[PDB]
Amino acid sequence: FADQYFGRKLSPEDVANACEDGCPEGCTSFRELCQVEESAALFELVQDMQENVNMERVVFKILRRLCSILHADRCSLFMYRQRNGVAELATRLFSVQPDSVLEDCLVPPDSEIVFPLDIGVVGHVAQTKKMVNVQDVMECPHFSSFADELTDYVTRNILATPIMNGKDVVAVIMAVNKLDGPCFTSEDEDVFLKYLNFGTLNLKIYHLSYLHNCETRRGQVLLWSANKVFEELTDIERQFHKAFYTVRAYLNCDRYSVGLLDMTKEKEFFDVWPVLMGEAQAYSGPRTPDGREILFYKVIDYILHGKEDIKVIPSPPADHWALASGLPTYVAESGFICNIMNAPADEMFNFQEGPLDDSGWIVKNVLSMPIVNKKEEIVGVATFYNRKDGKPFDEQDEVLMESLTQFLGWSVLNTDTYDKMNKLENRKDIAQDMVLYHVRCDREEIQLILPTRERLGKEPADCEEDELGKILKEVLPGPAKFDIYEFHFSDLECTELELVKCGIQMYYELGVVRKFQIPQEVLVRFLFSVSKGYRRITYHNWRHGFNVAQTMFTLLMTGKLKSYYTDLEAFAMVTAGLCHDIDHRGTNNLYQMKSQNPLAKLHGSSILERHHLEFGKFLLSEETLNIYQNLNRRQHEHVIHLMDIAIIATDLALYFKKRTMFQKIVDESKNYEDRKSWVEYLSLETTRKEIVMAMMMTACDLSAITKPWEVQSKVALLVAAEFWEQGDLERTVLDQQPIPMMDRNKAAELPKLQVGFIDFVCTFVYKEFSRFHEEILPMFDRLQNNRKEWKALADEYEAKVKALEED
Amino acid sequence: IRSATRVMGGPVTPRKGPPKFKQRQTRQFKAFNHLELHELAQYGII
Amino acid sequence: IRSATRVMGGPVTPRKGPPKFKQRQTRQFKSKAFNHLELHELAQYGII
Amino acid sequence: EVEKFLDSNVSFAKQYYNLRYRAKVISDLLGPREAAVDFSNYHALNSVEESEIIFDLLRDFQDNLQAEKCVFNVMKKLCFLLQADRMSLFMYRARNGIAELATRLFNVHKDAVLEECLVAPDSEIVFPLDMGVVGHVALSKKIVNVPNTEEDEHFCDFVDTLTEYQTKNILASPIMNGKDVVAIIMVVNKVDGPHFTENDEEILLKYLNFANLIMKVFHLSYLHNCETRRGQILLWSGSKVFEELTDIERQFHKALYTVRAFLNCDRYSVGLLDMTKQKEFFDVWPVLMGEAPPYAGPRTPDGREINFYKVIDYILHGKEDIKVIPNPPPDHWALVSGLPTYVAQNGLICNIMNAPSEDFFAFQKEPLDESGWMIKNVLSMPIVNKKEEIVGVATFYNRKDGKPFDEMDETLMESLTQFLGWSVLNPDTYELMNKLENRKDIFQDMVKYHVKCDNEEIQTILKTREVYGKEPWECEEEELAEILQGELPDADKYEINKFHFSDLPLTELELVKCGIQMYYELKVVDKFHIPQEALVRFMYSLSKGYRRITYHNWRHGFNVGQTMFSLLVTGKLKRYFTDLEALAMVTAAFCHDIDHRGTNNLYQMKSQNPLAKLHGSSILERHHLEFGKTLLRDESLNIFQNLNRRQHEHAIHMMDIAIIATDLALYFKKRTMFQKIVDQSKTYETQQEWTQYMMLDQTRKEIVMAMMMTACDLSAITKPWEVQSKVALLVAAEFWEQGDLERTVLQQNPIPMMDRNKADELPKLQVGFIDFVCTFVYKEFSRFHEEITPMLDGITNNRKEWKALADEYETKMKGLEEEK
Ligand SMILES: Nc1nc2c(ncn2[C@@H]2O[C@@H]3COP(=O)(O)O[C@H]3[C@H]2O)c(=O)[nH]1
Ligand SMILES: Nc1nc2c(ncn2[C@@H]2O[C@@H]3COP(=O)(O)O[C@H]3[C@H]2O)c(=O)[nH]1
Ligand SMILES: [Mg+2]
Ligand SMILES: [Mg+2]
Ligand SMILES: [Zn+2]
Ligand SMILES: [Zn+2]
Repeated sequence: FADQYFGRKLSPEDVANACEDGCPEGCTSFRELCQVEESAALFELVQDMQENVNMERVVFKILRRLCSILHADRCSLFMYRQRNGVAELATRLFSVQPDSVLEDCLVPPDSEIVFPLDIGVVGHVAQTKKMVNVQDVMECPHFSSFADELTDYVTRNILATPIMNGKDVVAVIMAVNKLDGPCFTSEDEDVFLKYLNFGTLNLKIYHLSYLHNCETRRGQVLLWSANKVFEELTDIERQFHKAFYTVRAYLNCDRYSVGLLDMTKEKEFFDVWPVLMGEAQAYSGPRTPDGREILFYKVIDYILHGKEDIKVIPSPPADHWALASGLPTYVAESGFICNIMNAPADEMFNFQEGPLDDSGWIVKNVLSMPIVNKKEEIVGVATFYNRKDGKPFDEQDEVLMESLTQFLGWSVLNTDTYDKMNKLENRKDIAQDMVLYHVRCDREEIQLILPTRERLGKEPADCEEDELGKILKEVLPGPAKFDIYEFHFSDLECTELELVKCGIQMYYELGVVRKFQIPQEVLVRFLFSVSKGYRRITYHNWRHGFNVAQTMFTLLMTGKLKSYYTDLEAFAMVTAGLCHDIDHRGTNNLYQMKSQNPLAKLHGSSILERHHLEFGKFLLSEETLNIYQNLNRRQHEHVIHLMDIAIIATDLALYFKKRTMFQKIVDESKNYEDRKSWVEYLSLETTRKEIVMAMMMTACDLSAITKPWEVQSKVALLVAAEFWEQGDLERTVLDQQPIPMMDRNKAAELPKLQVGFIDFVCTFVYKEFSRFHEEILPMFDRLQNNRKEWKALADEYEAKVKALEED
Repeated sequence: IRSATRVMGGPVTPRKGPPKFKQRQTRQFKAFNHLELHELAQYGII
Repeated sequence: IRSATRVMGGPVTPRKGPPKFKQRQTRQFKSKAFNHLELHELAQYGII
Repeated sequence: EVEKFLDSNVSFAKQYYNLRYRAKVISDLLGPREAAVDFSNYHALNSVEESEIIFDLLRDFQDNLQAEKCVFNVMKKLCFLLQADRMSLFMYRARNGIAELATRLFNVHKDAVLEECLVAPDSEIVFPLDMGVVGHVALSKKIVNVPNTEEDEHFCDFVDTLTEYQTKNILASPIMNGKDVVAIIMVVNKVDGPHFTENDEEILLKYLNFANLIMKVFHLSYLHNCETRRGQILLWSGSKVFEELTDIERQFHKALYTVRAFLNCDRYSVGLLDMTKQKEFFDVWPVLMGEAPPYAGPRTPDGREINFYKVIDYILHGKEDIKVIPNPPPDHWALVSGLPTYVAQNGLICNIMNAPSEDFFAFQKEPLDESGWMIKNVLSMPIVNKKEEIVGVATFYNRKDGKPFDEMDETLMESLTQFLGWSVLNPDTYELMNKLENRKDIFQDMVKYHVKCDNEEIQTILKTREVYGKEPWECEEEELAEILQGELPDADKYEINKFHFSDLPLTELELVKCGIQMYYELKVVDKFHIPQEALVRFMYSLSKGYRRITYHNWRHGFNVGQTMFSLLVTGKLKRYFTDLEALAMVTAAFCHDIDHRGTNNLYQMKSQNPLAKLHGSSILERHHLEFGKTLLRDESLNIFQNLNRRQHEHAIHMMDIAIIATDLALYFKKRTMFQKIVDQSKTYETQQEWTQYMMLDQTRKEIVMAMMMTACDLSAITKPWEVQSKVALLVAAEFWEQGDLERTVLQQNPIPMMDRNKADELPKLQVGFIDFVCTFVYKEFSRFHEEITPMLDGITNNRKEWKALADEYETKMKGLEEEK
């Protein structure tokens, strides 16, 4: 056995046979004979890993012939993973030798020998991420013997390096012996760093594929959760159940259950009497960190092995298969992402050692995390009980499930908004019921209009229309005593009770009660209710609304404006003009913007005109107060459309913008010589009739300026009083300076304001309609008369101030 | 045991002490047409 | 600069035609207690 | 010497040379040494240098990979092994659902530098998939060889004449990552042969293994990065959309601004459309009349005008700049191109690779920014709010890398605009809540006005209009006391502080005056300085708050209030309760049944009334609690104005205790917790001073409060017969009305008392109520206080006189049965 001399024998002999070793392929010497065999073996290994990556099967072959080059007794791969913040190095391939099959060295998932961060050189290398060579293992300060006593093995010479993918260590491979050498001659260290360099290329491929799959799963689950969170607003239970059931093939679990925590924070006044009343001993168990009580009131568990068997527990007992472990009640005690290696071999939590069902189900890996709702408040605990792959939970699964639970916990604003919206809707319904009761006229006060308990013995509801009409024919006034067929219908003469009867009578004049077969009781009750609807403010009260209705009825009947419209379109107007000022608070539209009233926020433009419409439609929506019940759907929709064009059109702001079209229509009325054919022309057009109707909407509410001066003076005084009230109410609540007509101390300069109002806002609807129809000239003539009277008063005051200036 | 490398049941670790759980991540995510519009402004309209 | 391809500016396609654009994908998601001697005593009255 | 025959004979020295020099034979090969394969000679046939060239191929697998140099070296060597020149690596990408095939390494031959064999994405030829042998390889997914290209099918010569080349022969073979193509290597011509031989295919396949799995690493890394970024964008947006609940504009701005980094794009901008579908009624007349000619421009598929009322743009290539341009002009740099309006019209995911060659849209051709930045790559897609109607258009401009958007990049923000469209549920819910709350406030104001004592009827009681001459809210407090003395009835004469009091003779308005007086008799108005005008207004408004129903009208509330007032002043129960506590109890008893519909809680549960759906338990009591405080919360009608914060927080807190506790169900559950207190009261022997312990203790006081609420609500039994009979008739009528309402509305048979035809059984079902519900509280108080003894006499006498009728009916029934 030579020592050093035979150095020029091996290679220089150049195998002087040309066929030695049995078969060459063109080799020259020994150095050229190892090269070709190594290249062929490495190429075969590369071809093995070409497709359908098989990490273990090929790393085993790589380590099989790497040991021999190093003379190492055994070679072993140590996989690396992370759990709940601390890394862990599992034992995947162990004791690989040149004379071993794959199954002899592979370690199944239920046979790992995991090492922590620091214990042993296997962990010191992971912390260092560098090579370590230990000549004798007794000398190094850090070295574990836990892998010595089980294996019945003794180690005396180690050589380990970690497999790194950038900055993240993937695994560590360590030769455990040297055999024919005491201290791992450094010549072997370089080749070990190099021969294992292209074997690292496959470990990182496997790691990259695993990470890609995990992140694809996370993206899919997040997208599905976002899909089904936004479907609709639902309570917490249904939303969470939907979002959890919808994504169950991506979690790769077998069983997982979601527990819900009761959110009763503060007990109610009588709940806590007994506790300090010498009974009902107070709670003493664990508490949620925020200070609440831990009480799972609903647990939904999903089973994915065998059959879905999805079931809900409405009040789980203490011996539930999920809550009995004591882990779900511990995540509620403090917010931690609990992760367990071996559930059966645990002391803190009492996991059942035996099976649970005939299928033989034993829990091995558990992962529980809380559901925080963006307020650091624990809302529930979701626990996953195993993996389909069979391997214990890794860090990627932890990140995936943490992301899912974090998104779901963030998705509690939807349920909170659902509850708030339900409460607000219920409160609005209650308020509407109150208003309806306080506006509708009761049975004991409807007898003023039609007395049926005196004439008959029956309640008003328990009567026939033919018999009901007999009372009306007598109580209702005639068409001549109150002359509702005139343009100078004085209002202050009659009491507020007579106006309801006048309204009913003019509803009878149109011939509409019997045309659409509406019920008389409902009509009377609706008139009384709408009369009660108006407030008691100075001017805009029931009197003004009924005056508008009567003026428009006079326009239709004695103004010959009824020819264009049918009887149905006249039913929808006398009703719309009668309730157009139904809930007026005195303040005009401009005030709602400056006072930040809720009316301004609800409605953009025409704050108060658009608000009377909704109240008016609400009043005639419920039965026993609805006079449109018998109308079919088409007629009812047409009437709704007519009212919604009518009530809003009474606004003066919309009057100014949209007067030119009415002027054009009136001008176009002059090229038709036969006014009996203009009726035919205009009785078919829709938009033209709508414009004319919206114009007569505001040509009648601006009335009381065309009435005899005796009535006009009092009406003007009432209007000025209302404006002064608004102005006085404006310099204290808003602390501003009212406009001159709203100054109570500016009352002397009233007539000039009146003449300015007449010549600017008025005298256009009253001139175009006079030109359109000569039938409606008297209102224009009286308007001019009142204008001249107010100008005379203005000149009188001008003379007074002039005398003050030149006395 | 012969089948596995002297280990059965579940995995075994050379650690004895109190388990430490994750602390949870709380910081990663956190004018209409007019000659002179104001002629009618002196009244209630606008 | 050799440029290898001997072309500069922007990518060059052999065929020219009116742009064709992808359709939206919707084939996956939008596939659409009292302590008592006996309780009926209260039930006789408005209670419970 | 030389007779070492073991070495001489074969197969021994091999296993020693291994053990010794095998590491150094391997160590140098894998180092940095260059290949020892001669390339000048052409038909080498690679006898033993085949292994040397294999080691060089494995020499670049170290962990420093860019997937460009290694593949280029592999192709350099393959040009020598294949006996062919000018290889080319045609990359594979897909846009708009149609695949492309763009060159990455072009004109690669042996002895060439990488700088002159790499093509930048700026100038790269991009062939389609459906023509040429490149497309044939991409579709067939197998190696093909086509000698004499001029006589084979599907061969395109667009780049043959562009690069002034010939390409006599072609050999191409794809590389695939699990059924998915990633690239295609091409070979043109054979240097010293007529066409590629069969063995050349095998050589290429055998030497392509190294390059097949090195491109897979880069492809997987790119896919992993894309998936990670997609996961991040969907998780950084949930946080900013769930922080609060705001309108669409700000929510979209936040979600888009927080995920700027992951979307590695130089610029992007999002435009929002006007969502109104129907014009207003007064905005339609001019079009029909003839003015304002109608719209004839582009429209969305669902039939809406395409108007961008706000276009938010984000700039990142130079200096960060996020700005908003409300009502942007049509010539906005993001809107000059017709892409946004075209996407609005159609709704497709438009992807454009080049602006200079664009024809349909005609993008800008000048650098927009001061520094050279020209729009080249554009990706625009719409946003639909779950019903296939476009909400806006988002356009993403040049990437930070330089390559055109591909499918893995398109699916990145294609899943983000899906998220934005799905998130619209929150902006929608934002406006509904505001509108609904405004309607609730409006209707609450309506009802508040309806139940309120205005200036016309306030003078009915407090009349300063004629005897003084001015409205009440200007009179002085001392000047306001005189007008009440001559109007408020005297307590002594009117019998308002004794248990036997009947309000039948008194008028409806008289009870309001009695209630106003009852506050003075407690000497509580003066010490708390509460305004008298506000007190009068509140007392009068309480009358209007109550309904006009048969029994639970204002009269019952006043009777309960008077019962409490008597229990305090003549019952000597004031000792335990503080003066402020009396102020709270009297007012809580006055409005304990304010706004009573007329049906009990069971009908609320049965009929699904809106009250039931809001209050879990004791629906009517909680409803009356939340309505009696609303009237007390506003100025000019509140009586707690001159109370400091701790007294105010105390007084309101015990209104909940009293008003809620009047429920009968809540009474029976905790009936036996007051008897223990009563027993504790009789154990403090040698004095009558058990009061002093009561005063501090409190919880005892609260239970007594909850127990004297139940002793006042059902106080109708205690009145003399001449009033108890009438009250019993009224309550029976109310129950009959409830039964009639329940029979028809819900279609079920009521309990016996609510049935009309069981009227004759009223006395016998009334004695049962008196013996079961009553005669326990009124016995416990009687045994607990001797000053309230007359209440049990009035219960015993009333039951005695009820048994008369209960037995008269029994005799009648017995006689009628005997007739049978
Ligand atoms: N290959 C191999 N390694 C072993 C064997 N026994 C122990 N080891 C390793 O040798 C290491 C010596 O200390 P380590 O941290 O403590 O952990 C030990 C294991 O990684 C064995 O039989 N084969
Ligand atoms: N100059 C050059 N052209 C090539 C190379 N490889 C392929 N081509 C061209 O690219 C074209 C792609 O398909 P064509 O019909 O098949 O014919 C091909 C050649 O014209 C190469 O290495 N250099
Ligand atoms: Mg009005
Ligand atoms: Mg009650
Ligand atoms: Zn009006
Ligand atoms: Zn009551």
